[PDB]
Amino acid sequence: GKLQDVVNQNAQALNTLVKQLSSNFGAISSVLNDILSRLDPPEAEVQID
Amino acid sequence: VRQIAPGQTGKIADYNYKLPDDFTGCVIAWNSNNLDSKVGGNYNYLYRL
Repeated sequence: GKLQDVVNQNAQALNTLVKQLSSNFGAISSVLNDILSRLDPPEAEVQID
Repeated sequence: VRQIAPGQTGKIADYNYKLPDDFTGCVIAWNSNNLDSKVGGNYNYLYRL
């Protein structure tokens, strides 16, 4: 178990880092490309920021 | 006159001149009805279509 936790505390902590890319944090959309499609530059930056 | 501001979009900022997003300065406008308007219509000043 001691070694099994070393592997399991890394992959689990690595999956959640990638999984954080699908959240919004308050923006209109999580994916960056769809933000640029339907937003003008000066208002999309505050969403991207 | 509202169209003169950084980042906007319209019949002037798109084709006449665009203020940059990082623009610094001031914009001044005032009334000139008694001088720039004549009975019948003034066609002296053009714009782009």
